[PDB]
Amino acid sequence: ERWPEYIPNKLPDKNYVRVFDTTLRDGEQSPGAALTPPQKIEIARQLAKLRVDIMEVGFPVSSEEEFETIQTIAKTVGNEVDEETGYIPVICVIARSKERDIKAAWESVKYAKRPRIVIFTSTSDIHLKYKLKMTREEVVDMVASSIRFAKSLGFEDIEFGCEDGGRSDKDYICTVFEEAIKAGATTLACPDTVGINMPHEYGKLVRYIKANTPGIDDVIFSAHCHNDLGVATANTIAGICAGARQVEVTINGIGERSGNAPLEEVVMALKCRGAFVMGGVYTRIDTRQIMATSKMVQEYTGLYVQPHKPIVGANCFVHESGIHQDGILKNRSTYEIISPEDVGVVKSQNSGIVLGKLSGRHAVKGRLKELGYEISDEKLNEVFSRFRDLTKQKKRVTDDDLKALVTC
Amino acid sequence: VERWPEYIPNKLPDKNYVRVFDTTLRDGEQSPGAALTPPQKIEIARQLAKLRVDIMEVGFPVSSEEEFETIQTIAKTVGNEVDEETGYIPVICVIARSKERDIKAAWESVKYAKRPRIVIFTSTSDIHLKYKLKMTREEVVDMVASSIRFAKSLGFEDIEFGCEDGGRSDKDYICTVFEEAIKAGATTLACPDTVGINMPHEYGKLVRYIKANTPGIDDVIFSAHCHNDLGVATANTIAGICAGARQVEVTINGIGERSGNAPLEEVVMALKCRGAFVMGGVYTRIDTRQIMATSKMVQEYTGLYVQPHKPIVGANCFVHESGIHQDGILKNRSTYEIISPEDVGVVKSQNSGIVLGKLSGRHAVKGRLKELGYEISDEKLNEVFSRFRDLTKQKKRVTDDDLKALVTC
Ligand SMILES: CC(C)(COP(=O)(O)OP(=O)(O)OC[C@H]1O[C@@H](n2cnc3c(N)ncnc32)[C@H](O)[C@@H]1OP(=O)(O)O)[C@@H](O)C(=O)NCCC(=O)NCCS
Ligand SMILES: CC(C)(COP(=O)(O)OP(=O)(O)OC[C@H]1O[C@@H](n2cnc3c(N)ncnc32)[C@H](O)[C@@H]1OP(=O)(O)O)[C@@H](O)C(=O)NCCC(=O)NCCS
Ligand SMILES: CSCCC(=O)C(=O)O
Ligand SMILES: CSCCC(=O)C(=O)O
Ligand SMILES: [Mn+2]
Ligand SMILES: [Mn+2]
Ligand SMILES: [Mn+2]
Repeated sequence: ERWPEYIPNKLPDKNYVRVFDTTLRDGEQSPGAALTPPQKIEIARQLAKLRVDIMEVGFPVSSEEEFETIQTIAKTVGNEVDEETGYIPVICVIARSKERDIKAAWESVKYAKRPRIVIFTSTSDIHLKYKLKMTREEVVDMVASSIRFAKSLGFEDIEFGCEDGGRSDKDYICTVFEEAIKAGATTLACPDTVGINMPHEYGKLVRYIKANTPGIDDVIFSAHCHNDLGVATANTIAGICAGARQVEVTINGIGERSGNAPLEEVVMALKCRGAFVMGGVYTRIDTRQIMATSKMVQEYTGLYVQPHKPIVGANCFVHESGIHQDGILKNRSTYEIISPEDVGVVKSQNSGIVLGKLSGRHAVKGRLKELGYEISDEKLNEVFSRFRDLTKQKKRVTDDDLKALVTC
Repeated sequence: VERWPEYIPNKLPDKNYVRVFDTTLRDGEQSPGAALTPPQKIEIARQLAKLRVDIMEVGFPVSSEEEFETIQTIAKTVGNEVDEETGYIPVICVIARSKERDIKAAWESVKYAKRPRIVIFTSTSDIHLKYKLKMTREEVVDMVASSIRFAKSLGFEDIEFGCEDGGRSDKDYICTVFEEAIKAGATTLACPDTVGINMPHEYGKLVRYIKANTPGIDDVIFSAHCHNDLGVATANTIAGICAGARQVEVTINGIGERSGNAPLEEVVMALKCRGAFVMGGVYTRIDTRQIMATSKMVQEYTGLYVQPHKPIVGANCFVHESGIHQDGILKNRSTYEIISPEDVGVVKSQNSGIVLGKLSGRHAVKGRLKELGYEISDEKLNEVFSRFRDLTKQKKRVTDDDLKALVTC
């Protein structure tokens, strides 16, 4: 019940998975998702209520307003200790491997009790050729010296990520990571920045890096996956199975292009399946805060999730097809694997049964009973026939529609 | 490789062909609120044929007289339209419980199609048998077997059997049920993760086990059918394939029960991008240029619209607002895009997909200004950029008109 002590490069046991939320950074990079300072601050406070281990709250060098907003979060959310449990979020900020960015990071985040910096540098041939116009040797010197610089400013909690790692040569990643560790990194991330990897391929990559990098046993490996081919969550899981013990996620999966790995999906996969098919890995997210966090982020960024969005979509605990309605009414475990209380979803007024074209007699019978009707089996068949006629005219049959079928 | 192979229900022309089984018009329509009119179904079926799906499952004919008639029309029209130059014609598929009324309705509705198929499904998990069917394992095996024989006696030669809730069923019981299904006449076997509980390594292990332990299963096609309740439907489908499945059951936009089915566009484009490099050569024959037209049609008719970050077909997939990503894209698109938007039916985006907002950078602003005919000094650019930073506090999206004001202040 009490929170483990925080050591940047070590975890209390072999199953703890740190949840690193970057809704306020990678998530805000989604087109149309820019947030005002009060919105970022309210979201950060709610991410602490969700009990994320780390929240990455912005990019200090980007602007005065970003710099000042981070300071405010570092001074407030970053110093608020949960009295009973001692939970304190890590406040993280991102920087390119440049002195200007890194100085902006220290000066904005140093007020937090647990400040962290992420320094990122591209390692892929494509980025080195077209983006940075640097050689592999130059990139290694820049990674190491930027990390030494962050350490000289006062950082002890330093994360390094090889941008576009998913398209980087696996042995060059180990070389960079090895120098990153020697220079002071306590967490290493290998992001699939462009969302190209398949889960077995990403897991294979993580496993290889952890087998072939000197010193890497004594730092935390972090998965950071993007969703361009629809597998960000599974890539994250595969990273965990390959030995990653931090995962970087956003609320609702917002982020660049097709987004990041959704927090609520990675966290609920571990919650449902971690003990059974994943060797006992777990997080300490308070999953009952998921829906409140999802709703706040949707309203502030303006990116609303589709009806079939996992965990927090409108349709996740709703059933319209007769055979599924019938099973749910017999026992909800027939077609639901999660209890909605666990993710903050208020319980269905109607048990999640909605009536439409494809509904069955058990559903219709069930609803009529709720509305106070004691109808015989023959009368049910007559009402159901008229209910079917009605679904050609209207898409959703309301309680009042149902009452008129009986009454009229 | 331009002509489609001859269609044999239980065989494929090579070890790498993956049949795409679209169930947008049946499992997808079961989404709360997604019910479709008959003309909407028919039009979507015609569009699925242009997408070149191998099989389209078009509905549940016992469900209603209207569903029955819609299916007949599709089977008579779309189900009989051959592209002579390539040999392409879709399989028209309908679903039935393991009940004689359902299967009789299936046959009477789809028999008109040139290639009719039926899916019979029966639960096999302990939870479903206990609480839903109230049946023993021996009852279920007998029901599976006699239902497939019955389907065969009506005229069905192309028969798929699915074990509902296979993701929570005992692996050896599935093998037992599948083995009786094969003997009865099934030519495809699906192991659905009906409730979306499996992780990818787990669904892959299950498929490998079934394929290694079921007598006769080498001579039928194995089909993955995965739901998205934990966000891994697409990945589970790919683990299915890596494990030996050579049919995938998908829906456009991933619509379906609860959190949906495996999105067709994601599975197909994953195979297009990666199949030859890390998946041993598996491939589909989908015309991916029809993805966006199909996505928009299904969205409009079901009413289920995709979020901005929906893969492949979302509004943000080929759009860049952050300065460093913009700078990368303007230097070379492959820095941050792995897919060409025209490959999936997308038009190539306004202003190279560079949109200006709070997090944009100077290269983006400079490039958008150049597009408008303004070449300015670096000093002038930095002055413009400071005013840009101020403007994004008042206006979320900076337009060409805004830029004109900014550079002429
Ligand atoms: C098919 C349909 C007409 C059945 O309507 P119904 O007779 O009123 O019965 P319900 O919808 O309430 O469905 C439950 C009945 O089917 C039984 N059943 C469910 N799945 C079954 C399966 N594979 N095999 C055999 N029986 C099954 C159920 O146990 C129940 O019957 P029972 O309680 O007498 O045992 C109606 O459900 C419908 O129109 N469905 C369209 C979409 C859908 O329901 N399911 C989509 C999955 S294919
Ligand atoms: C950071 C920021 C102020 C830079 O603004 P800028 O000076 O106008 O430069 P641009 O954004 O147009 O282009 C990026 C520049 O940084 C370089 N760069 C990109 N990644 C880098 C990295 N790890 N390390 C060092 N340099 C990097 C780029 O090459 C380019 O510089 P160059 O062409 O001179 O070599 C601006 O991009 C910004 O505000 N970004 C916020 C969101 C974002 O860009 N990225 C978020 C993901 S971390
Ligand atoms: C540690 S990753 C930082 C850059 C990033 O967000 C990405 O590469 O996707
Ligand atoms: C061929 S299996 C079809 C049954 C189904 O839709 C499911 O179990 O999800
Ligand atoms: Mn990222
Ligand atoms: Mn023709
Ligand atoms: Mn299904």
